[PDB]
Amino acid sequence: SYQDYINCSREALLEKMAELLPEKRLTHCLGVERAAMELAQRFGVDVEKASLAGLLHDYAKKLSDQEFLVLIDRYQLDPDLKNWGNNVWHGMVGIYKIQEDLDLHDSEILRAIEIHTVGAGQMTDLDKVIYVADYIEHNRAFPGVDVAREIASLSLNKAVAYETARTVEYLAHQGFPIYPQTLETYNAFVHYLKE
Amino acid sequence: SYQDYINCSREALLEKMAELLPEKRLTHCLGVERAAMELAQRFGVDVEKASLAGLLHDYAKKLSDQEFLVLIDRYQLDPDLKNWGNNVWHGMVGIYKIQEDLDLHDSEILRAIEIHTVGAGQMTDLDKVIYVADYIEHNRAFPGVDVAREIASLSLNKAVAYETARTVEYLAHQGFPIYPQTLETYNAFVHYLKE
Ligand SMILES: Nc1nc2c(ncn2[C@@H]2O[C@H](COP(=O)(O)OP(=O)(O)O)[C@@H](O)[C@H]2O)c(=O)[nH]1
Ligand SMILES: Nc1nc2c(ncn2[C@@H]2O[C@H](COP(=O)(O)OP(=O)(O)O)[C@@H](O)[C@H]2O)c(=O)[nH]1
Ligand SMILES: [Fe+3]
Ligand SMILES: [Fe+3]
Ligand SMILES: [Fe+3]
Ligand SMILES: [Fe+3]
Ligand SMILES: [Mg+2]
Ligand SMILES: [Mg+2]
Ligand SMILES: [Mg+2]
Ligand SMILES: [Mg+2]
Repeated sequence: SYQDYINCSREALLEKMAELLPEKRLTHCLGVERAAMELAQRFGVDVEKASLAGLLHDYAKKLSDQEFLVLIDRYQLDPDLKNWGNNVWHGMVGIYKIQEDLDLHDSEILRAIEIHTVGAGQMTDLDKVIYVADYIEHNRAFPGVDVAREIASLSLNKAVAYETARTVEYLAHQGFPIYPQTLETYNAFVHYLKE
Repeated sequence: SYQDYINCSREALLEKMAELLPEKRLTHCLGVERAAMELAQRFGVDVEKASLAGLLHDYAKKLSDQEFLVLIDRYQLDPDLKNWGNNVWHGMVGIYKIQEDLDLHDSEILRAIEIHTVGAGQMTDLDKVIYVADYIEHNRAFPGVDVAREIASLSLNKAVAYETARTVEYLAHQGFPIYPQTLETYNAFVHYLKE
């Protein structure tokens, strides 16, 4: 059960999240919970750790900038983090709010949430499952989500590769700054697109 | 005259380059020489340093992988350079071959050639002129070269921004590794696209 990792039941958690997140965002988290379970079954990852990390991954999506800045100071995180914003913060810094609220201390689950947006050069299979689940969950409708879904049915690594390449491409298309850890993921995984 | 910086005349240099480079590549270098002069006039850069750096920028385009690897060892350059290829090497490492052949020691000209492909987070106006001249020279015909030309008529910084964003975008589109210094340039300049 989820209470093996956090300080409340799944139902209690959903009630809490429903007050923290807009409906669309909670529906997304439920989609990621389901997609993570499916991916974990396929690729040999603990389904429960995957489901819980999937449900929790966007728990901190709505924290204020000021809240994130307070957390960076309090936990003495990389000071360069203050040069970024919610996109980087909600996973990389938001894990500390999840930990405070829910008594989440499992290192694997925390790491998977931490890097769910940007990835890393080295990712555990759990990390990859969350990173991909987030992108392919049933409620997502962006062009090429179908390609991502097909790839994810066959290869976890290639699915990470596809997502990271499409993300870097779109960030540059839009003219948005690219977090250096995002590039680390990109350069580590892009070769799988030849797979 | 060019002999103020190198060990031969412009005519002698062209004769040498014609044996080192395919016709198309030498024509490109001549295009960059001209474009660099125009940009330097517009943006307050020494026209002669610009023209010479423009002509020379792709001098090392055709060196073998083995030649580049020898230069990396000989000059004890960043050992990470061995993980890359001609795209990174021809400017970043090729400057040493230019220096050996032509007795080029001018630090400003060398730096502008060095970073002409990838840029840097901090670029001199000469660096920017070469970086942009390369992209917009008259022989270039790629989609959106017209946009780059228009921007370059107005703002050197915005032209760097446009080129770097389009390059990162295309590298991710194609699935090619992105050199970390390229990202440094991208993150430093992308804000100018709001200009
Ligand atoms: N500026 C910036 N945004 C990024 C980067 N990587 C991902 N993002 C964006 O962060 C946003 C949230 O991403 P993610 O956490 O994966 O999905 P979500 O929380 O379900 O929307 C998206 O718009 C991504 O494109 C980056 O390196 N830089
Ligand atoms: N793999 C890779 N290629 C790059 C990077 N930056 C630029 N290039 C490519 O290097 C090639 C040569 O670039 P450049 O020196 O600017 O132009 P050229 O020498 O006149 O063709 C082009 O195909 C660029 O897209 C990078 O970060 N990684
Ligand atoms: Fe997220
Ligand atoms: Fe999400
Ligand atoms: Fe070049
Ligand atoms: Fe060139
Ligand atoms: Mg994040
Ligand atoms: Mg993250
Ligand atoms: Mg180069
Ligand atoms: Mg270069």
